[PDB]
Amino acid sequence: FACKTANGTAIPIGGGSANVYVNLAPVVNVGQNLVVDLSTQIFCHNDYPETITDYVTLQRGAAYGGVLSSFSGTVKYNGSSYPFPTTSETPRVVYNSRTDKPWPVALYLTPVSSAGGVAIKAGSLIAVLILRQTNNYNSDDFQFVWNIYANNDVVVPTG
Amino acid sequence: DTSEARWCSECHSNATCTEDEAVTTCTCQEGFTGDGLTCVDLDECAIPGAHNCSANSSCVNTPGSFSCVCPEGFRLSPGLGCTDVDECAEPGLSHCHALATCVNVVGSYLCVCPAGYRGDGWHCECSPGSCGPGLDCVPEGDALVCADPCQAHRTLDEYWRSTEYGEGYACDTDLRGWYRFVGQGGARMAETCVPVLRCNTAAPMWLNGTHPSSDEGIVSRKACAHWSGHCCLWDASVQVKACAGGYYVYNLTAPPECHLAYCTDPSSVEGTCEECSIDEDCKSNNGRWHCQ
Ligand SMILES: *[C@@H]1O[C@H](CO)[C@@H](O[C@@H]2O[C@H](CO)[C@@H](O[C@@H]3O[C@H](CO[C@H]4O[C@H](CO)[C@@H](O)[C@H](O)[C@@H]4O[C@@H]4O[C@H](CO)[C@@H](O)[C@H](O)[C@H]4NC(C)=O)[C@@H](O)[C@H](O[C@H]4O[C@H](CO)[C@@H](O)[C@H](O)[C@@H]4O[C@@H]4O[C@H](CO)[C@@H](O[C@@H]5O[C@H](CO)[C@H](O)[C@H](O)[C@H]5O)[C@H](O)[C@H]4NC(C)=O)[C@@H]3O)[C@H](O)[C@H]2NC(C)=O)[C@H](O)[C@H]1NC(C)=O
Ligand SMILES: *[C@@H]1O[C@H](CO)[C@@H](O[C@@H]2O[C@H](CO)[C@@H](O[C@@H]3O[C@H](CO[C@H]4O[C@H](CO[C@H]5O[C@H](CO)[C@@H](O)[C@H](O)[C@@H]5O)[C@@H](O)[C@H](O[C@H]5O[C@H](CO)[C@@H](O)[C@H](O)[C@@H]5O)[C@@H]4O)[C@@H](O)[C@H](O[C@H]4O[C@H](CO)[C@@H](O)[C@H](O)[C@@H]4O)[C@@H]3O)[C@H](O)[C@H]2NC(C)=O)[C@H](O)[C@H]1NC(C)=O
Ligand SMILES: *[C@@H]1O[C@H](CO[C@@H]2O[C@@H](C)[C@@H](O)[C@@H](O)[C@@H]2O)[C@@H](O[C@@H]2O[C@H](CO)[C@@H](O)[C@H](O)[C@H]2NC(C)=O)[C@H](O)[C@H]1NC(C)=O
Ligand SMILES: *[C@@H]1O[C@H](CO)[C@@H](O[C@@H]2O[C@H](CO)[C@@H](O)[C@H](O)[C@H]2NC(C)=O)[C@H](O)[C@H]1NC(C)=O
Repeated sequence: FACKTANGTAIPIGGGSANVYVNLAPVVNVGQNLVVDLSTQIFCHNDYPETITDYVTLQRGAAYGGVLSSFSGTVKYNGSSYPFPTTSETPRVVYNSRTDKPWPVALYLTPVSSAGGVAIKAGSLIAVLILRQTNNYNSDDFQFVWNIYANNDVVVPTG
Repeated sequence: DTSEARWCSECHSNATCTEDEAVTTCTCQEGFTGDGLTCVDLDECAIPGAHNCSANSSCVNTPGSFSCVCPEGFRLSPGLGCTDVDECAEPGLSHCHALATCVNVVGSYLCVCPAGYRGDGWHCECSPGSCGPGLDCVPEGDALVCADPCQAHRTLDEYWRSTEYGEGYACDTDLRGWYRFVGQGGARMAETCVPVLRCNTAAPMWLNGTHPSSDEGIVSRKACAHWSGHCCLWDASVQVKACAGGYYVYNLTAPPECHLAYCTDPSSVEGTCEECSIDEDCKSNNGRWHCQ
């Protein structure tokens, strides 16, 4: 098992962390979901799918930066919605192919009432995701830390 | 000045005692604060006259002196403060695991075992197939190390595994690790489909693909089993390494059932199969050592 970002950043066998740069809407109104489709940005694969069957969960999802203070929302994991920041571990995802497959995670973030201006600044950390991997073979428990940064500014108009 | 002592018995254990022509003086050393006659355990860092430690380092008291212990990777040289030094060169500053490589960093030393191993710097539990060539990860005592399978393999002399041995009942759930076949147990893994109810097992297993050239590395190969009127309905993967001396070592792994067992080919170290009867004509043919 090894993972890489759409931008090429990779984490070797053993676990680690990687930086995931995502694009965001330059303006979002109060009451409208900001959508961060992270399934297009994080890809993983099975290095030996002939025998071992690996299970992958989101152990913890937490808001950071402008999202933690000016937004609230949910995380869509494997098609099901869960609170964000997360309060429970998400179900296991089976990876059974050497072909890289998306990590099914999408953030739906709704701004809170704001005086106005730029809520999320470019270069700021907007989320941290801890990928947890288990299997049915042994006690593999590797942590893959995804540091989610905004490429652009997000204006929240007064409302 | 005020701590002239009549006898050495007046000096406390926190003070050093000097006999100068039987005149005794009690002078406590840096790291103890007092008048000399009696001193208490208190860091010299706050004496009158103060201390002279580097700002980055933290002033601490040691048994016999107060000391300036830098963050690791640096050591104090009197007069220069924290001086750059590779603590990994000194066995009194770095206590890494023998296989782990000490690397020097700002504020610590870090023991890092070489790339490929899985560990926290002290116990790098490697996985089989991650080691460099000529070596593979095997247990030694209570830890995992990369070693040459040609010297760490087990050996088997189970004559029941021969392809003509149809009588019996077996289960290879106990086979794990590196193995070798010797004697009547055959020279190498069987490379062809073996009929059902052979090799003293219900369903026989055989190697699909040929053994590699001598001193070829660890290559994954496929393996098949025969049951019912179909052969290699299920396909597995095994690894074979060639060794000096003309023998092969094999990654034997338990099967999915309890009626599967690996067959072995006859060693055939003879050009003529004189262990067969003279009335059972030996067929000396290339790749087909047999008698009929
Ligand atoms: C081990 O046990 C075997 C019993 O199953 C025994 O027979 C072997 O059986 C294999 C399973 O079908 C077979 O693999 C496939 O065979 C197809 C046809 O066989 C080709 O090769 C023969 C010589 O080996 C020739 O006589 C044939 O004429 C034929 O020749 C051409 O070969 C080309 C390249 O090999 C192909 O491009 C052509 O299609 C083929 N025909 C013509 C007219 O040109 C192959 O088509 C097949 O190709 C695979 O790869 C292609 C490219 O990626 C792909 O398009 C195919 O779909 C096919 O994909 C799948 O590949 C898997 C491995 O990557 C394979 O699984 C494993 O195959 C192993 C092969 O040794 C082994 O059997 C293992 O247990 C399998 O799990 C899939 O089977 C395969 N999918 C399909 C549908 O087949 C591929 O070569 C072996 O060739 C055949 N070997 C023979 C007959 O000698 C073995 O003898 C035995 N080995 C021992 C004892 O050492
Ligand atoms: C004897 O063989 C048997 C098999 O019949 C074996 O039993 C099990 O074998 C499987 C398969 O190896 C083990 O499962 C996986 O093993 C992985 C380690 O090796 C595999 O992956 C390698 C990936 O690259 C690594 O190694 C290279 C150097 O080779 C290095 O540069 C990389 O950075 C990285 O470290 C791959 O290279 C390797 O292939 C080499 O070795 C094989 C032989 O093993 C050889 O045939 C090849 O030609 C090549 O030389 C091999 O493919 C391990 O990483 C992996 O763990 C990850 O994946 C699983 C599954 O996705 C995840 O669950 C896990 O979290 C990790 O992400 C997995 O362990 C399995 O562990 C064996 N079972 C046991 C009990 O050992 C025996 O162990 C072998 N040895 C003995 C003594 O019997
Ligand atoms: C005695 O101290 C001087 C200067 O030390 C400064 O004052 C101390 C009270 C303490 O606060 C130190 O951290 C101060 O730096 C030593 O001369 C060097 O001075 C430079 C700049 O001031 C400093 O960067 C070096 O680390 C000092 N060298 C050391 C601390 O070894 C002088 O060497 C000290 N005498 C010794 C240690 O015998
Ligand atoms: C704080 O620690 C740093 C490094 O841990 C010290 O920097 C070193 O200083 C020595 C002496 O000048 C140099 O030889 C090294 O090359 C420096 N290393 C690095 C990484 O900068 C620094 O001196 C310490 N602070 C003080 C006040 O001594």
